[PDB]
Amino acid sequence: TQVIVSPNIAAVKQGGQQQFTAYVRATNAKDHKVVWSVEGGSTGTAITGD
Amino acid sequence: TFNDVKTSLGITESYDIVNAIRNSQGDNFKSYVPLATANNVAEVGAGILINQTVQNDFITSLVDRIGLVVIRQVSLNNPLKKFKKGQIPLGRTIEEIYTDITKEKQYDAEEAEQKVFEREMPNVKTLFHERNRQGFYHQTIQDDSLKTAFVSWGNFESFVSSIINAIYNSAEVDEYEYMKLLVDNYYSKGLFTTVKIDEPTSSTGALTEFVKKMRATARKLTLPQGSRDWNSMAVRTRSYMEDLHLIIDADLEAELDVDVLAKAFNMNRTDFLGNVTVIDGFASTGLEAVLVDKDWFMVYDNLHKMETVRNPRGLYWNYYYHVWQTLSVSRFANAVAFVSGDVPAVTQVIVSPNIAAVKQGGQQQFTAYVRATNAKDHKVVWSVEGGSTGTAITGDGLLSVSGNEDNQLTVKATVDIGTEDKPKLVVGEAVVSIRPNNASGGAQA
Amino acid sequence: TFNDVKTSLGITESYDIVNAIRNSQGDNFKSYVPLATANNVAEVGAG
Amino acid sequence: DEPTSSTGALTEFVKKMRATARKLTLPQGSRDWNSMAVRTRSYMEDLHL
Repeated sequence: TQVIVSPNIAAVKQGGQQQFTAYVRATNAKDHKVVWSVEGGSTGTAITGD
Repeated sequence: TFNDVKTSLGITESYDIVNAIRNSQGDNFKSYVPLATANNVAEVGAGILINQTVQNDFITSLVDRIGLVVIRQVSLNNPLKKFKKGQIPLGRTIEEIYTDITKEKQYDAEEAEQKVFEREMPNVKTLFHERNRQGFYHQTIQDDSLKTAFVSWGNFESFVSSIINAIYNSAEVDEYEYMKLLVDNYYSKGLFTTVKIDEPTSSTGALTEFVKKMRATARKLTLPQGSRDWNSMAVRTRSYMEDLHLIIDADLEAELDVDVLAKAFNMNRTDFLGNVTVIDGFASTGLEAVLVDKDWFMVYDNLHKMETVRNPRGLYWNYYYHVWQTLSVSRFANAVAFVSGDVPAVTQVIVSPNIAAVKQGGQQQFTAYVRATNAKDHKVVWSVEGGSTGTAITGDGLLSVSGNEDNQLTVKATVDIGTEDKPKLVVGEAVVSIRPNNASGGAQA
Repeated sequence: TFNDVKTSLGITESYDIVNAIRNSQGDNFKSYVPLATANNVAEVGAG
Repeated sequence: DEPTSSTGALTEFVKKMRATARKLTLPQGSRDWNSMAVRTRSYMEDLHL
């Protein structure tokens, strides 16, 4: 029903990096794949998954 | 320092409350039609994640000014703190020694001529608990940059104080959560004595299906002759019923409390035996609850140090909170796993002395207990790893160390649940080393 | 007298709780990701 | 029947034992209930379920 990406706000240095984590609201007894993405970046600036 | 923030950030509308429905109802949402500002509430009523400088409605270029700051604050506690056995200063490992019973011999006077000084060593299991957890908690308080975000002395000390308790709640949560790993570890390893609770082989009327099993198996742990089959070492231990602690899912306590305890004229005949501690439920799949002795937990403290340092160039404090612990689990204590979902047939195979020092040309008897759910009596295949042509094991686990080895052997007890696949082998193992023998050299016959 | 041995001795395990913790970013295990020393608890703690 | 089958087979098992324990601990005992068919009797404090 909801995916909660946890920190919700980052002020990352140019060049530096940041850890994110996503809480998935499974309403049933399963596990669901998370796909991470970054839109609006330059050439580079990727999120690795995870 | 933001822009273009949509106000619908993490929002997955399962339905749009307005445009799908309230404008178009003819139905159950009719009680919201006489409200007129229902669309202003449906826009920003669930909270707003990112603040926006909203100008005033009547006078633009007047900023709308946050006008109440509440500071939420919670204190977390470890419910499992009563499973700790104190502090270990000056030492790293723990030695846990358990002698158990032996097998009787038949009275025979003819064989007693040569066996008066025959030496039959006791069955002793030993168990070592290393210091595991050595971690610290890191926390900065820039006292000077935070005075920006407050205009009240009073919200500034009600925010600095929460970062203090943020350390003391972080430590107490992982102290809850490390001890909850030891259950999910021990089950993953196959070391829990699996008992199904949600397989009612009976007819209808199985509301108390789990209560009759968790009061029988709770009684079986306390029979004065003891039992072999509740430890992961397969030793004949015993519980005294005052030390039986039952860490239970919160989903499962209400199954007891509703389906059993109401409509119970005599609740002492249907309470769970032993002390009951509710957790939220375990990480493991199908694992509902776990019944253990008080001795099953080998949790110990080593440090609790709060240190601090000041940075004069960054105008801040670091806070370091070191918690060092010895987080361990007695394999000698009874520990029963009340599980629900479908399980393997064999969860553990226990090879009996677990270690040995057998001289070249000597021999050693081995026994494999098989922790099996429903008793298909799985056949055991013995094996030796790391030997030469000489050393072999046969039949009911009788090792024959060759005269020509010096290698540290691995004795296996292979049980195959599986079928035409990459099959399911349940292999228990033991370690045999070898003393050298001056066995007169050369050749024979 | 014993000179080299693994510490997972004898243990035949259903699921491995190192790949259960790390390789499930989904659910049921995310409470154990913020543990720092979870390797030396999960691969020792049984004894 | 089988004392796991239903809650009726549980109850009937509770019926047959309070019946049998009374039959044992009647005075004027029976030649039933032992393997020599001795007319013995028993006492309630002596019965052990």
